[PDB]
Amino acid sequence: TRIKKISIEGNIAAGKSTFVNILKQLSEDWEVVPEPVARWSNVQLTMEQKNGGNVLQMMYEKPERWSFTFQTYACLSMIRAQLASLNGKLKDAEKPVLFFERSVYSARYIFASNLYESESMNETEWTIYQDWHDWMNNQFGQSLELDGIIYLQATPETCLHRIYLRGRNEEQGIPLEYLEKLHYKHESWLLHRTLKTNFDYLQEVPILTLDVNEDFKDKYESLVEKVKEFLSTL
Amino acid sequence: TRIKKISIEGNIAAGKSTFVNILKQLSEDWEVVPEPVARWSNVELTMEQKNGGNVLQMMYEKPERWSFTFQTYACLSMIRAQLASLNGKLKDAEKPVLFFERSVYSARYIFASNLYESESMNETEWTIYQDWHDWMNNQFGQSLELDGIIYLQATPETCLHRIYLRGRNEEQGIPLEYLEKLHYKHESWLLHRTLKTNFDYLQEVPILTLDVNEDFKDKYESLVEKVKEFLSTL
Ligand SMILES: O=c1ccn([C@@H]2O[C@H](COP(=O)(O)OP(=O)(O)O)[C@@H](O)[C@H]2O)c(=O)[nH]1
Ligand SMILES: O=c1ccn([C@@H]2O[C@H](COP(=O)(O)OP(=O)(O)O)[C@@H](O)[C@H]2O)c(=O)[nH]1
Ligand SMILES: Cc1cn([C@@H]2C[C@@H](O)[C@H](CO)O2)c(=O)[nH]c1=O
Ligand SMILES: Cc1cn([C@@H]2C[C@@H](O)[C@H](CO)O2)c(=O)[nH]c1=O
Repeated sequence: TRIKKISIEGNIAAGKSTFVNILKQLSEDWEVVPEPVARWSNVQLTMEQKNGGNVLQMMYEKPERWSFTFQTYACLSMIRAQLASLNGKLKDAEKPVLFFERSVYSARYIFASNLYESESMNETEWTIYQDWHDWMNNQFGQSLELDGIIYLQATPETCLHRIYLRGRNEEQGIPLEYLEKLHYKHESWLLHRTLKTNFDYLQEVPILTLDVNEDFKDKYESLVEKVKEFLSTL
Repeated sequence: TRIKKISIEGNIAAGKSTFVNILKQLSEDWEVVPEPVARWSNVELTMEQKNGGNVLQMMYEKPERWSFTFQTYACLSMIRAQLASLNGKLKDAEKPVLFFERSVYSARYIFASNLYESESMNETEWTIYQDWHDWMNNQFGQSLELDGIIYLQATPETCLHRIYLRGRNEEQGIPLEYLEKLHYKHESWLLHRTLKTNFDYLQEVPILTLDVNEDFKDKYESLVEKVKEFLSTL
């Protein structure tokens, strides 16, 4: 595909959304697909939004009951939104790039996995979920396949302070220990590459790692210089 | 696709499995897609049989916990089996017909809808399922639109007797009233055609209704004859 798909990965509150919104305004050839759940949190009634708010809340409230339904619905929504941009926007750009906020791979290997490990999914649920993921991406994950990943690396402490700054009410109870786990998985996947997945191409996929421990809100030029560099090599 | 697609629909124990297996043998040009969920009940490997067998058994003990999960996997199981058969055979057939045991339509508008109406999925589970169902079918199931439907129509009382004939343990407690609901559901969809769906073409699909109250296992020729005539119109 002429559209380059680039995913932006990283822990809770690392600055993935902040970084994606930065990128979007820098190039007519650059488009972004935000992740689904972020929209689910705010208020100020589309169907995905009603479902999404409700299931978000049930998850927070009773994880061992709703993890499966939540993760399945998050992935559907993400896939449908990624496929929709990939089919709709960017059409007359000469070097078009679609940046995904997270990806189906991180959804399964970071989030869905920690849920199985947390006992929030039972064995049957985990394996139903992986099977669905498998079949459905081996139909669709192909036009979805990534040309590269960008890893936004912040420490848990950094990430915890940023949950605080964001101040989203239901998140203020997430403890350090939880982010240390998600941290470890990201490093396992994107740094040490010791993580094994079904998707064989992912082992060779180019990765750019950006340390984002320092606020980059009004000082992000150097990061972007790094991204443009990375993009010219795929 | 060059292959004609015909669903076999009917209340529980109306005889769909039975007929499908008769139809199988009749022509080299006729192939069948079995409905994933009976193989789940009986007592060797398969990850889907293992998953489905657990999910079905969990369904039986606590439907309000497991209905949404069961229905998702049942429906995934269906699309993949109907897509696999669509791809893998009747390539050398002069007059190819693939018979689907049940359909993604009955699974949703008959059975899932029943689970909701019985309070085994809440509104979000049901709204999520419907969203998921539309998309799983729109994006993946476009080659599975039906050319026809064959309705094996039997009285709630035929099916109760047939459930008693089949002697599946779990199923023996099934009441007539459950069957009547499901029967009226079938009647509205396929006879009256008052059941409105989210699938435009379906309102237009030709429907053959067959009386299967009289045993047909050793005496199926007039039934097959009506099938052969029906098919000729399409
Ligand atoms: O360099 C940064 C990165 C982000 N944030 C803040 O950290 C919070 C969470 O960031 P974001 O929503 O981007 O995190 P994500 O969950 O998308 O990774 C937000 O209030 C940001 O404004 C910040 O102040 N400086
Ligand atoms: O004409 C018939 C149809 C079937 N049955 C029996 O009735 C039960 C219900 O049949 P089937 O499994 O085909 O029903 P379905 O798949 O519709 O639930 C089974 O034990 C069949 O062997 C029968 O004795 N005569
Ligand atoms: C994005 C995502 C988040 N989570 C959890 C649930 C979310 O409330 C929180 C960050 O938004 O992390 C998952 O379990 N799976 C996911 O796919
Ligand atoms: C085939 C099927 C069966 N069922 C239920 C599940 C079982 O409790 C019973 C079969 O004996 O019917 C569904 O809810 N949906 C289905 O699609």
